Amino acid sequence: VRVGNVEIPNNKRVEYSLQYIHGIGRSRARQILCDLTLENKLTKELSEDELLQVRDEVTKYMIEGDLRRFNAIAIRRLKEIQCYRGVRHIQGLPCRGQRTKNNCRTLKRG
Amino acid sequence: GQKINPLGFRLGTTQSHYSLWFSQPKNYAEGLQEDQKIRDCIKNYVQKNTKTSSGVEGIARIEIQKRIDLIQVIIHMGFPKLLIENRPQGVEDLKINVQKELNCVNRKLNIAITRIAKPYGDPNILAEFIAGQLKSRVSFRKAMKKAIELTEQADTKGIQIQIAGRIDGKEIARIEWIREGRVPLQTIRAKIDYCAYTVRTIYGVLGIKIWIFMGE
Amino acid sequence: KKNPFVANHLLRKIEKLNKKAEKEIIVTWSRASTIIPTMIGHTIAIHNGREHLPIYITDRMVGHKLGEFAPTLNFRGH
Amino acid sequence: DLEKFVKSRLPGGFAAQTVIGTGRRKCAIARVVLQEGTGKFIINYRDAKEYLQGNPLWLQYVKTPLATLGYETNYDVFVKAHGGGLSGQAQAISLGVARALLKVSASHRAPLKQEGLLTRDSRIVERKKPGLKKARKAPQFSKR
Amino acid sequence: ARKSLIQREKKRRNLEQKYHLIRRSSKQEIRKVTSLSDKWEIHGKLQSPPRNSAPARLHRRCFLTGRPRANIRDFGLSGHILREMVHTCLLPGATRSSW
Amino acid sequence: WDGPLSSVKLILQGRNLEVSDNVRSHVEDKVGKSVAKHSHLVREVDVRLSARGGDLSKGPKLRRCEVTLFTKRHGVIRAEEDAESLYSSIDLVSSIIQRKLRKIKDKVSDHGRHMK
Amino acid sequence: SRRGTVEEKTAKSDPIYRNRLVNMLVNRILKHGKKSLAYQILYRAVKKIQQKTETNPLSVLRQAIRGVTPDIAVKARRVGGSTHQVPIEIGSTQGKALAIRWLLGAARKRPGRNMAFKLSSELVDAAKGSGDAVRKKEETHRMAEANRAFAHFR
Amino acid sequence: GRGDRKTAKGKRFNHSFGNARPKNKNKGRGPPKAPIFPKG
Amino acid sequence: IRIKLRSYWVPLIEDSCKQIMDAARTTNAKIMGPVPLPTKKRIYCVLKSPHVHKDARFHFEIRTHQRLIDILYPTAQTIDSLMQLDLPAGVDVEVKL
RNA sequence: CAACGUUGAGUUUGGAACCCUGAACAGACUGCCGGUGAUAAGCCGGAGGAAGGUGAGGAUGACGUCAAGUCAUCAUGCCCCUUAUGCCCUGGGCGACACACGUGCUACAAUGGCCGGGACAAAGGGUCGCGAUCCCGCGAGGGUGAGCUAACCCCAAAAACCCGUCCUCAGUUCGGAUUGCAGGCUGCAACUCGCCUGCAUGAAGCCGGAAUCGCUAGUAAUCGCCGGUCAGCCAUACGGCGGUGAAUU
Ligand SMILES: [Mg+2]
Ligand SMILES: [Mg+2]
Ligand SMILES: [Mg+2]
Ligand SMILES: [Mg+2]
Ligand SMILES: [Mg+2]
Ligand SMILES: [Mg+2]
Ligand SMILES: [Mg+2]
Ligand SMILES: [Mg+2]
Ligand SMILES: [Mg+2]
Ligand SMILES: [Mg+2]
Ligand SMILES: [Mg+2]
Ligand SMILES: [Mg+2]
Ligand SMILES: [Mg+2]
Ligand SMILES: [Mg+2]
Ligand SMILES: [Mg+2]
Ligand SMILES: [Mg+2]
Ligand SMILES: [Mg+2]
Ligand SMILES: [Mg+2]
Ligand SMILES: [Mg+2]
Ligand SMILES: [Mg+2]
Ligand SMILES: [Mg+2]
Ligand SMILES: [Mg+2]
Ligand SMILES: [Mg+2]
Ligand SMILES: [Mg+2]
Ligand SMILES: [Mg+2]
Ligand SMILES: [Mg+2]
Ligand SMILES: [Mg+2]
Ligand SMILES: [Mg+2]
Ligand SMILES: [Mg+2]
Ligand SMILES: [Mg+2]
Ligand SMILES: [Mg+2]
Ligand SMILES: [Mg+2]
Repeated sequence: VRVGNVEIPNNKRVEYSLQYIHGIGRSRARQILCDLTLENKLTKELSEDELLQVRDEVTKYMIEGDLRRFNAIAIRRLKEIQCYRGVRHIQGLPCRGQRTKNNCRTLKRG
Repeated sequence: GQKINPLGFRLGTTQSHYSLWFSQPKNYAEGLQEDQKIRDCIKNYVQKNTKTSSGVEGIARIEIQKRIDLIQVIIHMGFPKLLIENRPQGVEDLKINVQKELNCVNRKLNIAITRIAKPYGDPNILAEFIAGQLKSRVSFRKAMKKAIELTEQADTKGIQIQIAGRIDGKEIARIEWIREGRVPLQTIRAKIDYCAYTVRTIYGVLGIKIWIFMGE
Repeated sequence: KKNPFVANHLLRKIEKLNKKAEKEIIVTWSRASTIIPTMIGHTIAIHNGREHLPIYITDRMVGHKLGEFAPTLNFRGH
Repeated sequence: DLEKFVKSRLPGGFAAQTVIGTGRRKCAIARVVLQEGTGKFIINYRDAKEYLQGNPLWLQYVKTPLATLGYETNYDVFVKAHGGGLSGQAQAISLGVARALLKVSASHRAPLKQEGLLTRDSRIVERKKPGLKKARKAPQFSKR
Repeated sequence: ARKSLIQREKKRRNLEQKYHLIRRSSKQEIRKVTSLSDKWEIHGKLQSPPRNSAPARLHRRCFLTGRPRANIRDFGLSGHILREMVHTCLLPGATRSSW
Repeated sequence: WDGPLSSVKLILQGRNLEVSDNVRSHVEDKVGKSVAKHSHLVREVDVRLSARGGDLSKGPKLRRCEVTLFTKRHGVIRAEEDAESLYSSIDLVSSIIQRKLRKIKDKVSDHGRHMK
Repeated sequence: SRRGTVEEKTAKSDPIYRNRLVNMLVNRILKHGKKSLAYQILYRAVKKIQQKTETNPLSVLRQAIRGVTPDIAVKARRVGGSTHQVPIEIGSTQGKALAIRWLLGAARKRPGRNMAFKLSSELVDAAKGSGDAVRKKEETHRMAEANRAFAHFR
Repeated sequence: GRGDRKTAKGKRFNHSFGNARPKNKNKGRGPPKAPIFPKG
Repeated sequence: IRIKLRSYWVPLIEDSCKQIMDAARTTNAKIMGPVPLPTKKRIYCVLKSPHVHKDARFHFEIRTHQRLIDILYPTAQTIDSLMQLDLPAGVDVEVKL
């Protein structure tokens, strides 16, 4: 089923299928599934009613576009602020209190 | 290599403790501190009051036994001619100060001086002797051999004496030692009295270690 | 639910300076103290450990601490 | 249900009974009451295959001292165990059984000594030695 | 170490003794009492006592030497002195232990 | 320093001392000869400098150079020298290294017929 | 091992089948010392091998190990400054060891899903002589015989 | 996975019991995974 | 009356126990024995050397032994005979009544 | 140990018979037998025995070496500073960052990962403390505070393991970095620089070149628990405790 938020969960159990949307981790998935809609099946075995329910529920939590521009405007704001964390976002060095003498490698690769 | 202080090696086998008390784990630190304060006092007093009257004062050891009521100090001492003969006998004159130091609340103090029969069968006394002679710029050979003599006529089965430092004020330090008779250091059954002492010379420090083997 | 933090001397300084309605340079050693909306438009010079650096406060600054705005470490290059 | 079978089969506590043995190995201790008739294995008010998980090994450890004899259907075993994990409890059960067996009849000795079920296993855990990772494990070491 | 460090420590102890119950009182006061803008002023009370009056500011040092590191609490002593004194049998109950 | 030695790690550590440009170049030269010919075996060159005496401490003015070589196969080539000038010390160490190296190469790489 | 040799250790018997062999293989299959898991894996391997064929699996063991057991291998010797491959002959215990090992090795490298499936796949392929664990042994023989000239103890 | 603070494993290693690794049976875990309906 | 003795060295505590048990056996009050409690044993480890070497350690313990003594019926003579008693300076006595 | 009944139990009974505690004592000495060996020490075997040839681990480190390490634990000769090279304070700094070298944790998955329900430890620490029960929170935590100066009460959930249900080969239900948002706690103060929670994010990484390290049995491997330092911690460290348990000479 493609329709859920422009993206494609494919041929799997419903939760771990729903997770492929940017904006849904482990919690929102099994919450939406096992609380509101109530049904657990494969993806393509989803009847029209359950599917509508799903789309309508996932439409009230933020998604790829919205979240990406959300964190983007958070980071942007902090960069404009000229605070410390922002200096680090601009320079490309870890801001969470990690030491720079050795392993930045994940964040230094850029 | 390093050996272990033959004191520490036999503990609860052939050698007793010195501080004989007991305390609950919180009070333990406090009590230890108190023992230290009175050992300090009692050493200082005797040092100052005997070395003014010009004599060799053996303080062989200090045993402290704490009881809920009275805390008792037993001084093993080689020559209390210096402490007893003075008019304010060491008993009272120290009792007042040592009881000033710890506390008098729930605790009163008792001083008891013990005469150790053979002063040269004890390392500590002997090392204070060598300390005196070497403080007198007597060569260390003479001092060593005199100690050996006094001791082996004082009834000892074996002895090892070590002296380390700048010897005779010579610029490069060294280690000189003599073993006499039989001294097992590894045998736990053997009664071993060890003592460490430090001397201050014109040329700096000098260490003395003495081992005394009294038999099994 | 728990208080934010601001140093006493600083809070009464900005109190007096907000009451007498002038913009004056405030030299401060609290790198801790939060920027409370009642201080905006002020210029606070914070200790970086040798020099006091002047910073101008904005709407955006509120909710943060002070010492975010005073770089401590001098680094340019290898 | 099994609690009532153990309670009604044994009125006198775990101490009184004529034929008893105690196994111990590692941190596990097991006290073993032997009885006559049928056969059942009750370990801590639960079944053998229940408690010992049916790891063929452990079951086999427990049932081995009775297989050198053939008394599997002639005896009924009730044991209580604590300490350690289940393997050791199994072993301890094995040993305690061997001891109770030498308590009943002393003619069982020659089979039980040829199989080697009478020996307390002395192997226990070795302490951690300072400067070493666990016991005999040394830290990763650079010659340079 | 330096004498002056042991002195700093002593003066901290004394000040903590002075302001002890004041601290407990203003503490239970800001803990139990609501109204955030009230807690401004009671945290204005908290910040008045000297910085050397805070129990987190105290530092335990060995009582014989004064070494700031390596202090095993029960004995109030640093490891080395603790060790020599275990060998001169000044520690009641202390034995070289092999288990 | 050398390209043919690019596979080698040259590690230059002042212990109590400050390293200059001339000390650098000189180290590269004198260790350079030593290693260059035997390069195929060599792996890592560790050179520590220790100065003492004169105004720093008691005793003569001593500068002491320690070097250490490893080969792909054999490890632990240790060379310790004491002398007047850093330069002199380095010359000495290189003199030693050369000898130990070509001793190794001699032993192993000779197709030495060792029957036993 | 310079001074003392090795005393013999009690050869156990696997609980279900009373075998020395099956117990050998459940010990060599072991990892992180969970016997709980190893016994399960091996018994489900016996279950899939009795599923695929109707022959007694107790025999398919002896066919599998008789099949992959090397009677000879080589060894590196230093003789006269010359480095030789010398075809040293193999003991019985060492033969069973090698056997179980190449079996297990080629069993861990299989494309399949379970370990019981892989082990059964490879016992089925070694009992027919049809697979990597027999091929490996035969290569050891090929390189033993090309080097046959260098055994002077022949 | 032991380095995951979102897992019972990773909590138990990090020594913080949390939403994933509960103190008692009465503290709410994460939203239930219980429903599945295989029939046949 | 139950007394809990706690002391470091063994001979002192079992001799002290012998005194209490015989002084309450003489005055004719019944005794439930010198019941041994589990020895509580504290380990500490410290660096042997003053600098550097981390693998030189020194393990020392403190062993505290606990005896329990239950006297059943408290005669006037029994209470006075056990309140008078002389117990060596290294044992600690706790009296629960 | 059994009972009465309860999950709070009692101190409510008997037993001292099992276990455990900790004190005394016995036991292992090639002591016995056989075979070997100049008779000798011993060496191969056998019996009994819980244990057999230092039964297993630990403390133990000779004369000395390296003018090894440490004048920053402590002590000290000599030299030097003495309105400063000493002392009080608030901020920084020891936590920087192109890289290089070393010790460690987590990994790359089905001998596996997730979920649910069941079972078994040891040793520790704990009155400025450990904190059950109950109540509010998805949650860290918050309110309440029994019991316990500890074989009594608490930390306390042992985890691997097992019975089931999902994924059965994917850069995935693998792995979890990085980073945002919202919070909790300690503490006068958490920006530089604490720890922990919830939602979101989802990097590298398909067992690793030359080389190299650890290990001979309760060992390796693998699973967690506790301690000390300690207001809070950077602990994956260090010191311990137990669970499961190999291959090889
Ligand atoms: Mg020596
Ligand atoms: Mg272990
Ligand atoms: Mg142990
Ligand atoms: Mg280390
Ligand atoms: Mg560890
Ligand atoms: Mg000083
Ligand atoms: Mg602190
Ligand atoms: Mg030989
Ligand atoms: Mg995961
Ligand atoms: Mg953590
Ligand atoms: Mg939590
Ligand atoms: Mg709740
Ligand atoms: Mg009773
Ligand atoms: Mg025999
Ligand atoms: Mg031994
Ligand atoms: Mg010895
Ligand atoms: Mg030296
Ligand atoms: Mg040096
Ligand atoms: Mg000085
Ligand atoms: Mg200075
Ligand atoms: Mg400061
Ligand atoms: Mg540092
Ligand atoms: Mg920094
Ligand atoms: Mg589970
Ligand atoms: Mg603690
Ligand atoms: Mg609470
Ligand atoms: Mg990639
Ligand atoms: Mg893959
Ligand atoms: Mg090696
Ligand atoms: Mg060995
Ligand atoms: Mg802590
Ligand atoms: Mg780490």
